[PDB]
Amino acid sequence: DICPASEDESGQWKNFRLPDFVNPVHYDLHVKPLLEEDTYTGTVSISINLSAPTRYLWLHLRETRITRLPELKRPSGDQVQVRRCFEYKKQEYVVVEAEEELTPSSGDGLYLLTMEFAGWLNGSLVGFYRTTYTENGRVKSIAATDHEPTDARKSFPCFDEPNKKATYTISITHPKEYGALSNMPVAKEESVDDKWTRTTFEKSVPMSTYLVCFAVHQFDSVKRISNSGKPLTIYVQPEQKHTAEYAANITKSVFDYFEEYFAMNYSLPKLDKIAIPDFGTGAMENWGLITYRETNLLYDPKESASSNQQRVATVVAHELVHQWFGNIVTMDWWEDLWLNEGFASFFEFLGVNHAETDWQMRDQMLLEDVLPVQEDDSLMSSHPIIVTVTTPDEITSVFDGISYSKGSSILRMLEDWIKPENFQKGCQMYLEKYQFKNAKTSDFWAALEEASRLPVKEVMDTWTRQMGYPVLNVNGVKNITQKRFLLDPRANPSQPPSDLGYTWNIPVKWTEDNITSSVLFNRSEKEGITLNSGNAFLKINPDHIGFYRVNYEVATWDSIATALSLNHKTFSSADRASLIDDAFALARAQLLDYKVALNLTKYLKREENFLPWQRVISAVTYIISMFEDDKELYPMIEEYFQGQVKPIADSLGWNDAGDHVTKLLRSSVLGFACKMGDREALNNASSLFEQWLNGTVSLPVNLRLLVYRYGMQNSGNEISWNYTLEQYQKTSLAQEKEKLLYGLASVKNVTLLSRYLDLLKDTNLIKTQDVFTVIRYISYNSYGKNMAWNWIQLNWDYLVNRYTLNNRNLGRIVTIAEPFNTELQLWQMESFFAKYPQAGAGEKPREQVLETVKNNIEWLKQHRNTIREWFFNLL
Ligand SMILES: *[C@@H]1O[C@H](CO)[C@@H](O[C@@H]2O[C@H](CO)[C@@H](O[C@@H]3O[C@H](CO)[C@@H](O)[C@H](O)[C@H]3NC(C)=O)[C@H](O)[C@H]2NC(C)=O)[C@H](O)[C@H]1NC(C)=O
Ligand SMILES: *[C@@H]1O[C@H](CO)[C@@H](O[C@@H]2O[C@H](CO)[C@@H](O[C@@H]3O[C@H](CO)[C@@H](O)[C@H](O)[C@H]3NC(C)=O)[C@H](O)[C@H]2NC(C)=O)[C@H](O)[C@H]1NC(C)=O
Ligand SMILES: *[C@@H]1O[C@H](CO)[C@@H](O[C@@H]2O[C@H](CO)[C@@H](O)[C@H](O)[C@H]2NC(C)=O)[C@H](O)[C@H]1NC(C)=O
Ligand SMILES: *[C@@H]1O[C@H](CO)[C@@H](O[C@@H]2O[C@H](CO)[C@@H](O)[C@H](O)[C@H]2NC(C)=O)[C@H](O)[C@H]1NC(C)=O
Ligand SMILES: *[C@@H]1O[C@H](CO)[C@@H](O[C@@H]2O[C@H](CO)[C@@H](O)[C@H](O)[C@H]2NC(C)=O)[C@H](O)[C@H]1NC(C)=O
Ligand SMILES: *[C@@H]1O[C@H](CO)[C@@H](O[C@@H]2O[C@H](CO)[C@@H](O)[C@H](O)[C@H]2NC(C)=O)[C@H](O)[C@H]1NC(C)=O
Ligand SMILES: *[C@@H]1O[C@H](CO)[C@@H](O)[C@H](O)[C@H]1NC(C)=O
Ligand SMILES: *[C@@H]1O[C@H](CO)[C@@H](O)[C@H](O)[C@H]1NC(C)=O
Ligand SMILES: N[C@@H](CC(=O)O)C(=O)O
Ligand SMILES: [Ca+2]
Ligand SMILES: [Zn+2]
Repeated sequence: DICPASEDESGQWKNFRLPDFVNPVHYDLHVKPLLEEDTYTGTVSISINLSAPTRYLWLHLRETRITRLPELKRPSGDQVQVRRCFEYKKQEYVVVEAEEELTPSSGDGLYLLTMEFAGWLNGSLVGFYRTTYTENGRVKSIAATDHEPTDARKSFPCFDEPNKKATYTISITHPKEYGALSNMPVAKEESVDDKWTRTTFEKSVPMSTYLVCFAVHQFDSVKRISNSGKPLTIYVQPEQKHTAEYAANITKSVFDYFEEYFAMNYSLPKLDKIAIPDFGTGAMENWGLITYRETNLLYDPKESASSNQQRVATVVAHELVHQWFGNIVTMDWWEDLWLNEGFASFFEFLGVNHAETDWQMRDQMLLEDVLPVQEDDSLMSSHPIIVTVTTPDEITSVFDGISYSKGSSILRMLEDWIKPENFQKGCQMYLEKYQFKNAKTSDFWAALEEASRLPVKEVMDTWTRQMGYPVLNVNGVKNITQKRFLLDPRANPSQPPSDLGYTWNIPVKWTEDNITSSVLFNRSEKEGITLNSGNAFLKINPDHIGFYRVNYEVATWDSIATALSLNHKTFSSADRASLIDDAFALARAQLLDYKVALNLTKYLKREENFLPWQRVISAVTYIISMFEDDKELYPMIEEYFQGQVKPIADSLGWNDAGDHVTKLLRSSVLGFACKMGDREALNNASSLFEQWLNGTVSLPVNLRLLVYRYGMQNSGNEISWNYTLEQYQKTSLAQEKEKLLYGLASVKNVTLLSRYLDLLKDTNLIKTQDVFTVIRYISYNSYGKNMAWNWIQLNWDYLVNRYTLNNRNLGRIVTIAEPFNTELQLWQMESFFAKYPQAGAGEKPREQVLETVKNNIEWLKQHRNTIREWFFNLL
């Protein structure tokens, strides 16, 4: 109404990107929430460095409206006359037009633009919003922001681009019962009424809009002091105060470690962490005020699993890395997002490894990031690490496996190639150089090239400017050639077009005889290279350190199987996992006969290590799901793999004994036993479940999930379903809540699963943050695979309206269709996608799940008989 929408394209505001010549220096931001009303108002003053003649000034704004006609100042101080304001929806701009036009800011003086705005706190988990929780029977409120990537513009009008760094002084007018937090410490608190307080924070260092954060809360706090002498506090509900302790410990330890590792001081005087009762992502690295989902921050040693403990530790560490990589140095544009996320996903393992020494964290990188993303990046519908993005939906989409996991994986290879010491120093120099500014990928290579003198740009560009990765083909034990690895054998290996033509500069490592050698495999060695006393066995890619797969000659693979059966310890735990992972991926890709891959599983009755079991289970889970409906194959696969885990499942038992990694092993090994239908394992689950239903017995923390799942699956009924639902409401610990939701999703009852799906529309029962988690759990249920799939179709309009097409999690929900493997199911998917063709942030996931389902159909056609023969002949 005041700044009406206009379809006027005839200006520079038609461009997706902000202009080069308008730059913010300082933001004066004031917001006043009306918490009980779900509204807020605010005014913002922005100091602007103008570089070119313009009759129009524009910046980002979404949903939140301008309420007063904005006022502009010249660097001299004079009021500039304003003809009109208008909104341009297509690119999310509010544009104001001066009568006349004005000239560049020449000296130390700047233009000043102030605008008045009003927005909503309800119906959303982005921008500035309010949510509730219960304390001593009273409903309490908390308000916070969440901006990454393009949501700062919902909170307040701003230049919402990562490279438009400005300095911030924030103030909030709030009721006095509430405290206020932001990026910086409190500077002054002044009484407005005897009811309202105005909290003003001290000036920030230069930072990006997406990092700007404020909150209004009535939380308690657990406190720690760094070696720097700076306060590190975690804000937490009084009820949950005891569960903030562990996160407090890790923050201390990892904060102290990183400041020392990066040779650079944390740029702010304090650091705060807070978990919002309803929060849309895992966690957010808002400088000095890191926000969390409760499951990623709050941990109870008496109730939470080792899995949960590691998750809290890892996310906290991840969030800390960002204080350096992301906050101090930011990417210039979202195309270089991996400079934030890859680095965070890499250093997270070093952080936690320092804090928890016997967790074998560096090895766990293989399970968490490397091997899972080698599945992703073997699809045609992957994308290069450096990604072209032209809409907010494309921007948000690239917060994915590639940015995080592949980013992490190629740094891991890079570090090993370049040696840790030099990698460390190179990172420090980069951090020194671009501090409080923005960097491109090219800048990071040059920094490490200064630190090692190795050809970093030349080599790392191949891993970064094209999607995918190579398989090394072994000829004659010693000759290797490279070829792009694709899961679909029919796919065109040259597509989509790449300047580098899908050949890589591969840093290659191998183990001769406990002795390690290194070679860079050059791109232009078109006919391959030869690996430098006379040998009978070459172990290529030790600990799967390089982002590629190795395909040995079939005779070699045969010998590996035999060697595993004789003495499996001949290979390290990591090497076993890697060989198993490669073989099964190769078999999946029709590059190795399945009988050869399956032969590697024969030794398993003697396997006792975490890493090989995890990758075995990953590979079997896929094969088993492809044959779910096959009454001939399934029992045979079940019978075999049941026999292979039985010894380790029996050996570890149903009890929380041993170190961290052992406890993780027990979880997944007992789970697989249950999955494979081991009567004794299932009876343990039922027995414990029955006891838990008696309402006193606290289950062993690392067995709970399994007990809820397989207990409910095997002996669940309405009475125990209702009980479980009550328990979920009653527990304060989010980590327990999440397990109970999985339990509820496990019942073998269409009526009860139907009730559960209906609860998704009930915001008093299922939090907005948990809807997609629940749908995904239900999709795992043998009945619910189809129910969840059908429910998202029937309720698509509802979900879009509730979340918007810009919601990443909504975009991704179609991946519940991944297990599909028939032409009928593919037709359903295509029909539904054609009916709702506006995919938003779901565009990539749609492409990916379609490719996956097409692959599944082909896979069945190619491999059913082969796999059938192997099992039939064996049993
Ligand atoms: C939870 O799972 C446990 C397995 O991990 C079950 O314990 C097993 O019960 C079996 C039957 O009671 C035993 O089988 C016997 O095994 C011995 C070999 O040591 C054989 O001689 C026998 O053929 C066989 N049956 C006999 C002699 O009647 C297992 O030995 C036993 N223990 C282990 C460690 O595997 C639990 O019963 C199960 N708990 C619940 C509540 O179901
Ligand atoms: C690598 O995988 C190979 C291919 O499956 C294995 O070789 C197969 O072993 C089976 C014995 O376990 C044989 O299958 C069947 O054996 C029964 C005996 O009970 C006979 O009746 C069947 O006739 C026979 N099947 C067929 C089709 O003849 C196979 O003889 C054999 N397959 C081949 C092609 O030789 C290897 O053992 C395995 N290598 C390892 C573990 O190192
Ligand atoms: C938050 O609540 C407000 C007010 O209830 C919502 O705006 C209303 O939307 C309904 C239904 O579309 C209309 O009938 C009302 O006239 C609107 N009220 C006002 C004051 O404009 C708003 O949609 C909610 N915000 C979000 C983001 O969902
Ligand atoms: C956080 O750190 C403290 C100290 O570093 C951990 O140690 C506890 O306190 C005493 C003495 O400090 C130790 O002897 C005990 O082993 C610890 N527990 C108890 C109950 O006293 C503490 O465990 C850490 N908090 C966690 C992991 O949540
Ligand atoms: C799934 O759960 C429903 C709900 O408990 C079961 O239906 C109940 O059946 C009993 C008798 O067996 C009746 O007394 C209840 O009134 C029924 N409830 C409802 C809502 O109809 C149903 O039997 C279960 N189905 C399976 C296959 O186990
Ligand atoms: C289990 O929980 C449900 C939900 O609270 C119970 O209540 C019935 O639920 C149906 C819908 O599923 C409603 O239409 C009925 O009005 C509810 N009946 C009431 C409130 O009395 C259900 O009765 C519970 N069953 C058991 C065995 O505890
Ligand atoms: C950096 O940290 C050191 C050691 O903790 C401290 O003494 C110093 O004040 C800091 N220097 C700067 C420039 O921030
Ligand atoms: C491997 O490559 C080298 C040099 O190109 C050649 O001498 C040798 O014959 C090749 N083949 C095998 C099986 O070693
Ligand atoms: N940066 C966030 C993602 C987001 O909030 O969009 C995370 O890593 O959890
Ligand atoms: Ca966000
Ligand atoms: Zn991150």
